[PDB]
Amino acid sequence: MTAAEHGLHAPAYAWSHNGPFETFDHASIRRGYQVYREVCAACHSLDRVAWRTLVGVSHTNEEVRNMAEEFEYDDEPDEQGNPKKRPGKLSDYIPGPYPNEQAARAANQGALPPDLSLIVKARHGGCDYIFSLLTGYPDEPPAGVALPPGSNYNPYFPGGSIAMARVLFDDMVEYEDGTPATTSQMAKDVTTFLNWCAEPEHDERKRLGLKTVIILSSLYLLSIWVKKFKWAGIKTRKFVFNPPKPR
Amino acid sequence: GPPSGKTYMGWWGHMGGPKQKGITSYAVSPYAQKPLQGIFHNAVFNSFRRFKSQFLYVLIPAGIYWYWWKNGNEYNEFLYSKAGREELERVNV
Amino acid sequence: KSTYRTPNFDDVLKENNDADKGRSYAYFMVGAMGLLSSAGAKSTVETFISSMTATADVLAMA
Amino acid sequence: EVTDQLEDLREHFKNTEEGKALVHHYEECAERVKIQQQQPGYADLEHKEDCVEEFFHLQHYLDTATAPRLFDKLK
Amino acid sequence: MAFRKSNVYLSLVNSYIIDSPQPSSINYWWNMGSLLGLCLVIQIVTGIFMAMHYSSNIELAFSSVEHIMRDVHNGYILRYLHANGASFFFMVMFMHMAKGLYYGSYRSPRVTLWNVGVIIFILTIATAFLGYCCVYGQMSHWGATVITNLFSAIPFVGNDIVSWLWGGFSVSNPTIQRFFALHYLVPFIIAAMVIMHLMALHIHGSSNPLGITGNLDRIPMHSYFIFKDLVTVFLFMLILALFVFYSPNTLGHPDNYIPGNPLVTPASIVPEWYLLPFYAILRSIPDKLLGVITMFAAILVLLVLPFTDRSVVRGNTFKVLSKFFFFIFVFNFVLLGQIGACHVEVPYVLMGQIATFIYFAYFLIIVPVISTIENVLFYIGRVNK
Amino acid sequence: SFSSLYKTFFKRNAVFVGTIFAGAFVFQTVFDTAITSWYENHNKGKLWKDVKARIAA
Ligand code: HEC
Ligand code: HEM
Ligand code: HEM
Repeated sequence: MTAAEHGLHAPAYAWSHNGPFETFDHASIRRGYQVYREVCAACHSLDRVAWRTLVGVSHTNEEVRNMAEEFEYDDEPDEQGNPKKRPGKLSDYIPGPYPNEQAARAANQGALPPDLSLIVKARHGGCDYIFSLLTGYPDEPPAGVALPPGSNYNPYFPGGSIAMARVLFDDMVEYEDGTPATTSQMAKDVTTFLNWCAEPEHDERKRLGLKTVIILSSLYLLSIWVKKFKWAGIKTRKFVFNPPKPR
Repeated sequence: GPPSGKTYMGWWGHMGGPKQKGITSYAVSPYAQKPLQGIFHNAVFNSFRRFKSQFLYVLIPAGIYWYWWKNGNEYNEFLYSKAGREELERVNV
Repeated sequence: KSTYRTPNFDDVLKENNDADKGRSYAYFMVGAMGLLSSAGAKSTVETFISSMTATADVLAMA
Repeated sequence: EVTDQLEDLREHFKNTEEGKALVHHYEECAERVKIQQQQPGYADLEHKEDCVEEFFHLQHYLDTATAPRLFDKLK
Repeated sequence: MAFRKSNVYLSLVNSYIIDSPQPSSINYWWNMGSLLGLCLVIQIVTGIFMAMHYSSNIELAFSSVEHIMRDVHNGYILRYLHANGASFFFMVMFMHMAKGLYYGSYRSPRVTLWNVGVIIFILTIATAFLGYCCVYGQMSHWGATVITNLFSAIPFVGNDIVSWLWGGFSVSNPTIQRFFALHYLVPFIIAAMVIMHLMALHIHGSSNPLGITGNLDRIPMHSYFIFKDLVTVFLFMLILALFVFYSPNTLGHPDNYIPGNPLVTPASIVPEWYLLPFYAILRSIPDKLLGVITMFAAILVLLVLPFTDRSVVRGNTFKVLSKFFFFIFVFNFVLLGQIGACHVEVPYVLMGQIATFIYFAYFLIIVPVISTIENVLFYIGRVNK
Repeated sequence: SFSSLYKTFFKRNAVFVGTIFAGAFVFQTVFDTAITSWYENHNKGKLWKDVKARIAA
């Protein structure tokens, strides 16, 4: 297919977790949660991330308890059998904005916004794709395209026409640590947060990988030595042939 | 148990090779040897001998197939671009 | 050539042939391999058993 | 007070030596496509030229330039 | 006699792994079999410890896999170990087969060993296809539909065998629960066939890279080849720990993190990377019935190899044209695998057709003609007349 | 005294595998602590306790 149908490839930005000894910037995850809650939570879901997984990664225990209690989940029905509701706890999951898929497609002009809880693993490019898609919206589509109405141009989306309009604008969120919250800074923060939501094992996985790679490299070289020590007597074997006398 | 068919490998004592005579073999204890002996010499000279004998068989077909893949990939990226649309519309239609 | 005349083994023979030195060297190397492989084996059997133990949500409703 | 760093870097690398040439090829295509559009009977041509390829070349150079030096500017 | 010989079970263990007389000449390519044994044990153990948490319904399959990833302790280790260990199992199995048809191991004392190997290969392909179908992503679902709708090309009973495979009318809950029960089951059939592989090997013993008899000096397998296999075991675990811990979703496709949706096609349906050459073989034929017949023929053409090898010396160690055309075959297989991952665009259909023809002409045309030519060159280079 | 080193550590296999296991125990402990402290000092200002001290200061 053509380059427009493929989509433009995202370049290789220098993320703070690129590299085998690195770690998510956890302040970037906290700021990215704020940008998700204030902008992305209107249309996209986070169906796989429990509230308890944020405790000790980006927020404190009470800081997560209050954000969970500001929502309302389905309780077990009362003693007369009527349905009940409940303030959220740490066991519950982060609720989406829509009750079903038809409400989503009705609210967003036929297209359904994907759940973002695995979206940097579900897309070729990963963090570079999410960042470059969010900041890739030009001010005008290139001269020649026929964009369908209700759709927007973004060259990193395959085909070009995406049903998400440009959502990130300068200083639409104020961070609580006083960071200048521009478009690029907010896209960096949400992409770090979505990468944490996809791979919440990332730090421990890289740390354990350091341990196994060190132990297994040492074992490999040490086993090369023990193989050469065992096979010394066969590698240094000498054969002499005196031809036997005819009989 | 029952005896099974004639194979081509026996066991320790009746392997089934020819009769051997007049071959003496000598070998020293590895506890009295140096392992890792000659590794820095074999690493550069023996590896170069092995490479020099066994690389045309590997890198002439690799070169043929890599040039084929590169040329076909270039033709595809040409035909699905703006400059090469006329030949695309005559090569498929 | 006779068979009582054994060939040239001097390029690979070590020149000081103390028994305890070479035996302790070889057993130190195989002991280090046994040590690291024992730690690795303990860690993988604990990885599987701790996989079996309990779960984040089962511990969340605790 | 603070302006977006990515459009800052994109305009800075659009004001370079060959970036002006890429922009110039894009504007050549853009004026060619629009005086194709103002021709009488334009919606019947069965194959209408766009400038997506030239936009891709310009955006690819801007991607390679702005990529390794943006995250130094971001916090 | 010794207790390791005078037992029932220790006699088998002794005869196979302790006092087994190996030819002393065998190089590092003779460790792929013990490597495949290690890989099989890895797959079985990690799969059992993930099946303790997997739920197999169509509405619970994908989310149970993410429950393994996010909620089970060290469950990402288990899932990444199972997936990358399956792919490593296939790379090592391709090396085992390529060694076998380089060094002439298929030949006349060992044809039943080669054929039990081909049966093992077919069973591992089936096992991995079912296990990729159990995760129920987007490539998983649509891979299941195109591979099962292959069988609708049989002109009499095709629709009923595909409706018997599906358990219904397309890939849904009966198909996924079936594929889980079978993806458990076929590995234990593979373990039985591996025991039969070892039994067919043990009667004549292994070959050697010279191709001459190895009956003259031999080495017991314990304390020599145990440690020579330990070297490659630690190397394989090192490279697998690299791919599991630092690069885990590299060999996989990203579209298996989209849940399976029967209404949206993912615009390039490709299987896992090791089934790409057979996928390109299937894709090259402009018919579906001939396509599946040619794919099954492409894997059943390994049986015509002990009858088309027309030469008197075993292996390609001392032949130049056999070496050259062997590596033409290997890079043809790699090009076929890369063609299978591309779209059906204009140079690729011709490249896949020519590479499929080269794949079939290797076994049926190239090996007999080159074998006969090398035979008469070996004769007239050294006899005088 | 290489003879004394051999006679205490490598002569009996009971003592040999005993010190193999003792060394594996202490190696596992201090290897774990060393890798965690290196990993945390390499990732300084990025872990959670640094951000917690920052929002507590
Ligand atoms: C309101 C309606 C919003 C807001 C505020 C955001 N998104 Fe986005 N999104 C939305 C729709 C309707 C779609 C579907 C468009 C389509 O054609 O598929 C999307 C799409 C995405 C994607 C996927 C793009 C792809 O498939 O390649 C990602 C990733 C995505 N949206 C992320 C995202 C982020 C990180 C936001 C942060 C504030 C965000 N969206 C806002 C609808 C809406
Ligand atoms: C012959 C050895 C085996 C092979 C080649 C194999 C292959 C595979 C493959 C390729 C996958 C898909 C991995 C992914 O993409 O996520 C998979 C998944 C799976 N396999 Fe296996 N498998 C083997 C043995 C087993 C066994 C014996 C079991 C059961 C005990 C098992 C259980 C599973 C399960 C539960 C999944 C679910 C999806 C996942 O967790 O990744 N496997 N298998
Ligand atoms: C689960 C997969 C397999 C296992 C465990 C396995 C196991 C083994 C083992 C242990 C050996 C002896 C060591 C060696 O020669 O490398 C061996 C030899 C052999 N295997 Fe396999 N094998 C498997 C798959 C296959 C396949 C797919 C084929 C080919 C179709 C095959 C054909 C052979 C041949 C021909 C030999 C003899 C090679 C020789 O020694 O000359 N095997 N197998």
